[PDB]
Amino acid sequence: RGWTAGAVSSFSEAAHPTEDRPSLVNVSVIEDLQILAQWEYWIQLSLFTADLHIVGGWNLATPAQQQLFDAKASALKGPIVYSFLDL
Amino acid sequence: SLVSKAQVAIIDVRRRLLRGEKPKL
Amino acid sequence: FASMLEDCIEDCRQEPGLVPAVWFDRLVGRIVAENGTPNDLVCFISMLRAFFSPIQKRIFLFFLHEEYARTDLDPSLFHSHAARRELYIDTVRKLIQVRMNNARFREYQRLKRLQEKNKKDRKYLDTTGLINGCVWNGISLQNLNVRLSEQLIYQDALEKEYDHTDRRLLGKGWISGRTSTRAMGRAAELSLQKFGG
Amino acid sequence: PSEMIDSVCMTCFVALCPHCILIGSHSAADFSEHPLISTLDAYKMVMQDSSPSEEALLERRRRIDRELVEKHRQLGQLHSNFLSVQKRIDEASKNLVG
Amino acid sequence: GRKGPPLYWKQKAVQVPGFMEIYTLEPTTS
Amino acid sequence: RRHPGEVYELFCSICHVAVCRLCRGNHLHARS
Amino acid sequence: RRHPGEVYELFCSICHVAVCRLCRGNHLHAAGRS
Amino acid sequence: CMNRYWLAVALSKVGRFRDARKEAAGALVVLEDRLGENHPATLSALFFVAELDQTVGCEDIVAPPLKIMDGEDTLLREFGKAASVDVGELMLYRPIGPEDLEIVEMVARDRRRGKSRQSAIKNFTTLFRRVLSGEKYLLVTQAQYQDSRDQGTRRLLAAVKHTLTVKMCDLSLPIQRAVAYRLYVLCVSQSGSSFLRKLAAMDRDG
Amino acid sequence: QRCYAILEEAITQLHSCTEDKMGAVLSRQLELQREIDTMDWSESFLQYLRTVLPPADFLHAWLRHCRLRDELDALAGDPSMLSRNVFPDMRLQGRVDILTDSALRRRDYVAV
Amino acid sequence: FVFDRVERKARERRKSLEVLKRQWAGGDLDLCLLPDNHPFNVFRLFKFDRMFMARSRTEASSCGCQ
Amino acid sequence: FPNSRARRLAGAVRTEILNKALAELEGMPPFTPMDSITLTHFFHLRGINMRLLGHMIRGTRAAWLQHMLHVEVVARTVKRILRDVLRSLVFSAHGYLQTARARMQRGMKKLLKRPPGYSRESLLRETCLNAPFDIATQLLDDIPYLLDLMSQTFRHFSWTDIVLLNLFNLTLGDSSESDEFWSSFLATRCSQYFDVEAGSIAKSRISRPALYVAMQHHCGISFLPDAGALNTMRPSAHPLQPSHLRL
Amino acid sequence: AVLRDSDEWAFLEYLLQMSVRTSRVRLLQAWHIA
Amino acid sequence: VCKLALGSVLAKDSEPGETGDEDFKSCDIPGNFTALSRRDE
Repeated sequence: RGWTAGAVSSFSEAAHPTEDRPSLVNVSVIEDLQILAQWEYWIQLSLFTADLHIVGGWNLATPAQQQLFDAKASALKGPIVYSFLDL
Repeated sequence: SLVSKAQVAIIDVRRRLLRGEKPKL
Repeated sequence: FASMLEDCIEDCRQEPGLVPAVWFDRLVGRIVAENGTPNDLVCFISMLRAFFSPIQKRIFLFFLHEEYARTDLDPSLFHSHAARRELYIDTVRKLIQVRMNNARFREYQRLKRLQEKNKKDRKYLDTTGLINGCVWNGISLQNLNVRLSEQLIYQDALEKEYDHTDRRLLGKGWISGRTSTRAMGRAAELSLQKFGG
Repeated sequence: PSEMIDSVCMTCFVALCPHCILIGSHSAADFSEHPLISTLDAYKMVMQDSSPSEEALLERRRRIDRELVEKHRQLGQLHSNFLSVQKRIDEASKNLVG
Repeated sequence: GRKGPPLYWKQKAVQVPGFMEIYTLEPTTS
Repeated sequence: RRHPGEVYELFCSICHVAVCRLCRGNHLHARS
Repeated sequence: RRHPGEVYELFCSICHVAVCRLCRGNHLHAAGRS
Repeated sequence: CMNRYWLAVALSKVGRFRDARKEAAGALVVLEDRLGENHPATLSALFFVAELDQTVGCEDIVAPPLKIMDGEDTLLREFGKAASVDVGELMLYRPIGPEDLEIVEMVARDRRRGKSRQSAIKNFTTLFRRVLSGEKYLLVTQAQYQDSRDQGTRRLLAAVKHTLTVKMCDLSLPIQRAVAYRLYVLCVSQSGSSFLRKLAAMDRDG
Repeated sequence: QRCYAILEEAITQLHSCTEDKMGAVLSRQLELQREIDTMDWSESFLQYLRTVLPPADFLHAWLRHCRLRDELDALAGDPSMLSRNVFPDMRLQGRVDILTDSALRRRDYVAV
Repeated sequence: FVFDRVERKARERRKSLEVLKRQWAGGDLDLCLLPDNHPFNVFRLFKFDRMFMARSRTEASSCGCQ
Repeated sequence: FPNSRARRLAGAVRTEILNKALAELEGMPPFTPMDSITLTHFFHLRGINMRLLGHMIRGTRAAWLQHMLHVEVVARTVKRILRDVLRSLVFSAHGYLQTARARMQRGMKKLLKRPPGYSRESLLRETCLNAPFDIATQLLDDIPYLLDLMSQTFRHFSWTDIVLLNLFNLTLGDSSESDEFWSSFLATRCSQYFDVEAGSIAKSRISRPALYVAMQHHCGISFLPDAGALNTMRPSAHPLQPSHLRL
Repeated sequence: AVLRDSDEWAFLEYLLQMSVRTSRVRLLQAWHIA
Repeated sequence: VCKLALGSVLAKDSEPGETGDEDFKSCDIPGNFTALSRRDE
């Protein structure tokens, strides 16, 4: 298909009607320094450590998917919390 | 108008470099 | 005041004549100095409901503050209704526009078939559910609003086949709190007010 | 790199250099919605905790704490009403069986 | 045979004319 | 009590009740 | 300068004079918006 | 005289209300003396003199001065709304409070607006009486005539709505407090006995 | 036995009406109690960075922290409203009578 | 005029439909609308009811008449 | 019409004969009525009318029999919600006999304008049926039914099948719209049909598979999966798909 | 009905509060039935 | 980083006497709510 490359949605109801899954993940590269920095201060906050510094990142979600999840959260009348889990 | 059109091309280039969009090898 | 209903035009009348200023003087007289009729309460309520400004009604309610020491139920109940009607009129508008664009696509199939066969042949408050709201009325139809609004994002780019936060690439910036609903963060606005121009 | 930070945008909370305002992030049509200062002044407001973000922090302290006071009274009134009707049950049991 | 522009496609579903099978395509990309 | 915030200041002496700074306007005898 | 000392806060559009707090509800063009 | 009436129309529309009330008063006097009382010219001028007496007596009660235009002084920001600017919206979400009552007692007890409300009441009652008196009898001349009745009853409804806006907005605060408490005992009665529910909603038969 | 069946049916109605009434308010109270403690926790890390970082690291960390506050502003929402217009409005009504069959005879003589 | 495949499976649908219709059920049936002035209105109760006569349109046993 | 003693045959069938049939049924006789049809022939033979499910709930102490009747009252309420939605959508277009709500709506000319396959009112069928607009939109919905209609290249369906499955998934599923259905529509419709007030009916205290077989018989539609099949699936927003129907 | 804050209203309010022996009872209305 | 849409919350808040998260694992979330919370200190 010539339908761009991952910039629209997932259609959570329309694509997985029988399965309860978030979405299929993407790969990308985080080389923007301001996004890489804000993720570093997040992990620094969560660990009480002024020694941790980020080496890289990989956004496994399209920015359109992040907006769809934000609107679904406000539809649920609930906020969004970041959970920093080990793999 | 050429400067305005050149920004439309160049910004579109920068947006593709943020995704990564590796050139045709 | 004009249409009303039967029984001496609804708001209780008297001797013929009796200009409406002294008639209203009678109407406030029956309510306070009580010798009134069952439709006399509907007089002062129906007149107050259409004639005062929202501020004047709020002062009228505030004379009761011995009971109900709390305030601002009126802006809270106005904001729930304003959110509900604004959510309702958008969701119907997205639903109708989804259904015209999809049936426009079926007509688009039909027109390319009729040229294909031809070519081969040639060859003010209004409480409804916003009060006591705990059954989660928002989740049902705001979910439809989000799905239908971006459904039009798909459908628009089907027609064309036929950057609001991270704008520093353009050279603008990344204003904090620039989510799609809002235009200026709280700390960013209060920096514009006192700490600069 | 190799140009030093002399300016901190206060509506964006980002650090810029003179080359970083002409070629970089704050380069297009801006100002009068993008205030910038010297970083010496910006360091003075962190230590004296009087930045616009520090007293927007304090506004958010007052708003959430006042709403906690109203919600705690709402738990008290709902709990009082629940055991109010429960007392009406207990009196109905002592009366109907009586 | 699933390739090409998504307006027209071809009728494979039992009553879906073909332009709703883009409404089921999750954007697989790497 | 008919409005919170500020304290009483004077006295009425016809209907015996405490009078505040905003209260004499609705007092018909306003002097005593 | 006609009600002393209460500071202007907004502008009247039809007549070129600014509006104070006391005169906002009874301005010259107090009642797209003025 | 027609020049003086429309000049008061331009002066009321631009905003200066006192000199337009004076200018329309002189026009109303000379038009009443010469050219009768039931002319639509006389009725329009006297409705106009009453209308400014409404506007100069009710602009302060409908829209009190208050302390708006300052975020933490009209909620809004407390509900997450990012400012409104328009005064018609700032009035709408302004909460009433214990500190606003200096202004509330100021406006209700302001003499200049009170006796302009009373002079409004006198002028709309004479307007209502003249429209009703002129509508009792037709005009019989030698011409084909239209209804000429939908404008007569429109000025009667104008001289009924505008009378009740002035007379109700001009209510003393002890009277408005007694009416509000009467609506309170009506409201609190609904969770009560059958006799209490009917008697608080009047029903003074038994 | 039919006493306690009616009385527990009122108890089940009471516990179900309280569960979804208190559910809207307790969810909001824990939402704001988490909200105070998360941002107070965030200030504890900045106070640590005040005493540990050199002035160059702390200015960058402060720019990081202001965006951290504003991102917590965005990821909190503002529902309000429905969690504010729920009221303590619960009351018990009913008419239960123990009647003899001849008492039911007299009730029908008065009634239809 | 919709796709050829779905035309031939709609044609297949109406093809399999009379196979269900006949054999064990009667071999299709003719209906009379029987308008609402007939003296069968005693069998009718409500004024918006619709009555339908049913003739077997088969060899039957010459009984039919439902 | 009740003469003078028909109010006594009514006044005993709801108070004493009802409490007698309940008293037999809480003692657990050998082979207590198992499905819905044995339960209905139980009460019918005893003489108690089935539309007194509210009184039979209020007269029982055992938490078992509370659940058995909670299966029954929800099954018949979803039966009537199935019936009146089908009726209000068929007789709604323009002509001859049509529903009362279809005649009443004189609006919608204030939104659609003439600048066609659209018969105007055909675009907003969500208002003709007798439900609030928030419940109604998922009753006529097709977005979670794309994958199945993609795959079937033989079996046709109808729109009646779609509004069926919208109703079954809004009652049985882990959907948030399914939670909405039980809190504002299914609970309130039980109160005005079988006198079972909205507090007692909850989605948590009902068994998902037994309520499903109760809809198999009351609604008049049979599905390929059984009661045990729904238990052995992962929870899902719309777990029941068009291919799960037979006839 | 006895008017608000009248002479008979204060007599009924004081007589009520004295019999209940508390200050938290307040008269809402005092309809005449005679 | 799991960006999670935390819905309506219940402080389960395991009582003193708990041996672990067995109450925070096996309990069914009530149909009113969509989330659970626990202070682990």
